[PDB]
Amino acid sequence: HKSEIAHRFNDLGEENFQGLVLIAFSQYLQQCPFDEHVKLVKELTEFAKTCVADESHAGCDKSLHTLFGDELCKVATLRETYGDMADCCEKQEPERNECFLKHKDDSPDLPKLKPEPDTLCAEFKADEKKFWGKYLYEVARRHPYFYAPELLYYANKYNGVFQECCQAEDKGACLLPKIETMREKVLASSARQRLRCASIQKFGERALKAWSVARLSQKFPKADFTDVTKIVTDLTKVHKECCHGDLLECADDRADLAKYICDHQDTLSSKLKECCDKPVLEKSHCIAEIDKDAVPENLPPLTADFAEDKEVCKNYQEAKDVFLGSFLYEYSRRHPEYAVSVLLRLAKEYEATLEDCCAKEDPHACYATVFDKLKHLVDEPQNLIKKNCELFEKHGEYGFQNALIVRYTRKAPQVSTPTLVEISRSLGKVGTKCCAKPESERMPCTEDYLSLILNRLCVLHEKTPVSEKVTKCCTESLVNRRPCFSDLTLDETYVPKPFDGESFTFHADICTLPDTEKQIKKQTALVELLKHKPKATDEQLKTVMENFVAFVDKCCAADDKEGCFLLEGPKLVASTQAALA
Ligand code: PRO
Ligand code: PRO
Repeated sequence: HKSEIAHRFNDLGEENFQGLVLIAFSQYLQQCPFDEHVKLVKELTEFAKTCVADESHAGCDKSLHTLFGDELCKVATLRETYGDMADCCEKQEPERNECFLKHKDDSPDLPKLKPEPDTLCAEFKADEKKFWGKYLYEVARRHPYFYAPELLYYANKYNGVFQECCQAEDKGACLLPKIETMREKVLASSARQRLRCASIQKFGERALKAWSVARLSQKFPKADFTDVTKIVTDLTKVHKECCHGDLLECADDRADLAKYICDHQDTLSSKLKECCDKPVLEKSHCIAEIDKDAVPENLPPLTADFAEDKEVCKNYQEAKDVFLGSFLYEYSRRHPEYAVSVLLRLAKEYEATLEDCCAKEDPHACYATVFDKLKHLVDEPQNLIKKNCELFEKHGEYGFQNALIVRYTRKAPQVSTPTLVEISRSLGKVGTKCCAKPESERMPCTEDYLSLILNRLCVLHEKTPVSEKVTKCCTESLVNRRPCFSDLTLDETYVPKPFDGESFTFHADICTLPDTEKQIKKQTALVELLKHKPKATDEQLKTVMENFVAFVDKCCAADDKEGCFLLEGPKLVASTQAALA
């Protein structure tokens, strides 16, 4: 189209248009305040509108990378706030856009948000619009790769929370669960996009194509390899656009593809029609989290075409990727009960087998027992799952998190305490999310969550790396990632660097803090505990813990509280090191 900025503006409409641009500024300039971004955003909103009314106008044919970038440039505090990011502005497109993206901070250390029901309802009634885009600021800046069309849907679900709720009699009781459920779903969607972008970047497009193949085949097991491949081809393009910070394109192509899929409903899945009349964003979200359709009844056994045919090697040498793309679709549309990562890992084994049989005298011999060999690859990861859930059953989440602290602290004690804690506290939650569903959802569940939390870890680590073992697992095949991390053992090499003089001691804030912060506080002790003596007994650990709990209990029940903590504090530091040797 002859003016892009305005091509897009009619394409999306003033609201989602302004959404998207604010998301783009807030992911560029994570540290600039929200009124700053509110301005940069109406200037390009005005200018856009101009290119709607006089398309030949001065500057309308420009690209968005020059248009956006042109405004990052009139943010005078780029040195102060982002260092050499202001050097970015000096450069020409496409380098200035190359450079701005570098400065994306995956771990921005801004204040966690404590939702206060009366302040938020007051903010909401006072300014609906500013409230909405405030939610877009907050999430987007803490989550610089958040899926932009998806963000806009959640801002919409968010404000509609403050719509149902601020009204009601007990405001808090109405708000607080709903915004907490929504907060979990948001974080989840944030990790999954973050997984996509780090796949595109550390591992090549194709690698991501496999994921969308097996996952999309599981959802629409009644559609073509052709058809599937077609969507996966537009999906990949959307997803690429976002991660590159081309949000407008992104949402627009996600719009088209959703049209497209809703157009081909029966060819794909009975389920689509539910989704197919909701407006663009509720439509796009519904389709993406859409239910697994059921496999058609009379499909032939995988064994014919991949294990008994005698043209299996020939096929496999003429068109490897195709044959293995087709195996992946074929295997996938058939086992909705398997973790996407597991399938790929099955795909890979199948491959390495053919790579070995197809060179024998009798390949058909060597390879006709493949699917059996593959049925057993699933049962060991199942082993871990179930063991990890029992552990969670007998201990409950907080207990289970503390076991994961212990384990993983030992694996990688050079990793930072915040990271071991966040990572360990989320591995705890998977216990809650998954352990209870019927197994036909369980394994996908657990492995879904695993992949997102490991990829979280990997993204923090590559920012400031401190474990070779860690960098390895992060940096080989995604498909081997949980394996590698599950196989890690204590760094028999790590020194108990003392972390001494700097000591970890409590104060009376723990009395007042919401239950999770107390946990974080305690867990950070657990970690630093282990960092200082990596060999320490399970029971050793367990008694030391039983004491902090005694210690805070006594001290949160005293009338003067910090006074207690300043008094009996030292004696826990003595009590503990002798416990330790
Ligand atoms: O929220 C809205 O709908 C207004 C109109 C477009 C930009 N903001
Ligand atoms: O997209 C992929 O290929 C990786 C491997 C399994 C999990 N996801």
